Amino acid sequence: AYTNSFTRGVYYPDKVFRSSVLHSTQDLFLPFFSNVTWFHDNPVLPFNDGVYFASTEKSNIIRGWIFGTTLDSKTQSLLIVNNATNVVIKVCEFQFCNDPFLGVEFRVYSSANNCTFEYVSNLREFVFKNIDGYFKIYSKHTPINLVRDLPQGFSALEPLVDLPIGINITRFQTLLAAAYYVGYLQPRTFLLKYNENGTITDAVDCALDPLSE
Amino acid sequence: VQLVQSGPEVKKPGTSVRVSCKASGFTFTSSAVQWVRQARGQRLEWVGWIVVGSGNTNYAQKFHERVTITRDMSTSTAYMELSSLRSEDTAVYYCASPYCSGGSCSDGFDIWGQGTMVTV
Amino acid sequence: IVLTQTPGTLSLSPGERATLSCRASQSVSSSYLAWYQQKPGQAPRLLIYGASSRATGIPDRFSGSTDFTLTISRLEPEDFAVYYCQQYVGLTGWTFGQGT
Amino acid sequence: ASVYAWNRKRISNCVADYSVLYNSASFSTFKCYGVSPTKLNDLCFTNVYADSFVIRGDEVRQIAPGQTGKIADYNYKLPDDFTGCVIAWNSNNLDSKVGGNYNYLYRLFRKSNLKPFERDISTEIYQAGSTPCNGVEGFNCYFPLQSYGFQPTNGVGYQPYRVVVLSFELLHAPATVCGPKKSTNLVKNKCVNFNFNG
Ligand SMILES: *[C@@H]1O[C@H](CO)[C@@H](O)[C@H](O)[C@H]1NC(C)=O
Ligand SMILES: *[C@@H]1O[C@H](CO)[C@@H](O)[C@H](O)[C@H]1NC(C)=O
Ligand SMILES: *[C@@H]1O[C@H](CO)[C@@H](O)[C@H](O)[C@H]1NC(C)=O
Ligand SMILES: *[C@@H]1O[C@H](CO)[C@@H](O)[C@H](O)[C@H]1NC(C)=O
Ligand SMILES: *[C@@H]1O[C@H](CO)[C@@H](O)[C@H](O)[C@H]1NC(C)=O
Repeated sequence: AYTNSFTRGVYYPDKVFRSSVLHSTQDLFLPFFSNVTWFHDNPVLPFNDGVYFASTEKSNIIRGWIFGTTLDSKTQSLLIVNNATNVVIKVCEFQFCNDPFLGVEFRVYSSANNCTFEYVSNLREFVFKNIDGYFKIYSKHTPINLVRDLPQGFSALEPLVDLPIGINITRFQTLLAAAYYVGYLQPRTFLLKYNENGTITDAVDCALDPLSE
Repeated sequence: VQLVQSGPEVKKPGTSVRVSCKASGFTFTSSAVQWVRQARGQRLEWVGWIVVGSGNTNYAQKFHERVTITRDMSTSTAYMELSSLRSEDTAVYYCASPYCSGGSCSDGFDIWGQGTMVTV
Repeated sequence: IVLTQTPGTLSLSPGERATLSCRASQSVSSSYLAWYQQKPGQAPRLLIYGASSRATGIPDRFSGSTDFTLTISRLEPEDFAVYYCQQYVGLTGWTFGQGT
Repeated sequence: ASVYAWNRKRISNCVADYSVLYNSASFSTFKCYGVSPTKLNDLCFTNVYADSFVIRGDEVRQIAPGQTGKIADYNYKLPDDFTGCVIAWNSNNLDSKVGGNYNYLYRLFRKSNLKPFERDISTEIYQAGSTPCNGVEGFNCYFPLQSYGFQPTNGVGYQPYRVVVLSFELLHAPATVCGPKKSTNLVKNKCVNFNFNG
């Protein structure tokens, strides 16, 4: 299944306050009205320039991710698990299960050798991109009033972390105890409309059509 | 490749004698030195030995209690000291080592000192 | 250990061959038995090590092999010496035989 | 740790206050290679490796690039192009025991020399000759390690020293370990030459 990404997938390009200005920038963004895959499961998916992720759980079933290349202990990989009150971000030469899962029991990996990094800190949206050694995660948590959809609204995702990890990510997989969407970012130009309080209230995808252009 | 033994000694009964051998031309520090003695007209008897590298020693049971073997790598020299000397200790003392080059050593005692008499 | 060296005296004219023997008081590894040649008045030299191998500088007049032997294929005037066997098994208990 | 089996701790994702190590008088040795001992704070690395071990005084001189010897070649070897600082101090009153502290061992016998930062902790009896040892020590069969007789009555060359080597590694990575940053009081309503982060 596939759905319409509408105008979702915009995030604040940088940590800069801008007031009542239209700012033109090129970065990896989810193109407007792009074709994104709707998943009901958790197969291994490719990671290209970056990934847009969204989910709609009330029981918080989906709560983690695996990022890397080999994912079999040959190379470094990133494991993120958001359980109870402590979300753990860990980078190791993990030997992952061929069908990793969380219980309601933990069976994600059998080994975690040569660990290099560790950090602990409705509708949920995330952006994952790896630029020049930094794994940047943006996020937003909003109300959901639809049962099986991706609401046609607009919010810009705020930066959460900027992990200084030298990780090569070409594939990723979600972790679950529900539905989610996966899109891919592209080097498109956007005109971002800022309000007087520094937030992005709207945006134009410059490649969507001749009016936007 | 030679092991040069010290000269002769004359000691009183009840005292002690120090004998030594200097290694030259070979890797003393990875080797081992054994000490033996022979009375005139008698068989060659084993006294004890030292591993030069580790400095660990073992002795013949008949001498064990009163014999000490040591070494000092800085002068490439092996030493033996015999205490509580007896007149029966009058013998020619000999020292021997395997030939060593770095970590590779021979499988027997090829290098021998000339022999030195100790009189008690 | 105790090693028995026989014969007590080996009397044989030059040009002939001689057999010498060393007996262990227990089974031992052959790899730690060695034979020495002692010319009277001098320190002994190694002839055979590991029961069967020749030491450097040892001529083919000699060869190696509880019962261990030393063979002298042929005797020259300089091969008249008292022969001894020595055992190096383990760290202690090392010894020599009585001497041929 | 024993010098034959040195303890490597990886330091990452932190602020390296090198000034404490430099400024104190607790160290007798502070030898910096490729870096300046007073500028260490300004050097950002991906990894800092702290190799911790005990050796005797006379062997302290071997913990350096270009050195040879029992420690440099069979226990803890540094590369000729080593970058980092070697820090050591007299630990006589910490490690020595009246009857001798023999818990610290070093390698005496090895088939070949170590590669830089190679950690060989095998206890196989060393075969000096051609005869297999088969687990038995004897002539030409020597245990590769020996203990240090560290005692409170030893001369300095035989006293224990605690050595920590901080190896500085820069990879194709963000470089997460840097020293502390300078900060000054904020001055308002005046022209200043300012620096806020970057
Ligand atoms: C995505 O592409 C498929 C064809 O592969 C098409 O059937 C589907 O309707 C498209 N979905 C969207 C939202 O454009
Ligand atoms: C989450 O799971 C990890 C498993 O490694 C565990 O260490 C951590 O304590 C858990 N968090 C909480 C709040 O229990
Ligand atoms: C462990 O990770 C580091 C990078 O932090 C890497 O240089 C090293 O080679 C890795 N170790 C192994 C055995 O792969
Ligand atoms: C990813 O792999 C390439 C080799 O194809 C290498 O040049 C690059 O440095 C690697 N990046 C990371 C973060 O490991
Ligand atoms: C901006 O913040 C002020 C509060 O200081 C609020 O009254 C105003 O409505 C906000 N405007 C927007 C567009 O968010």
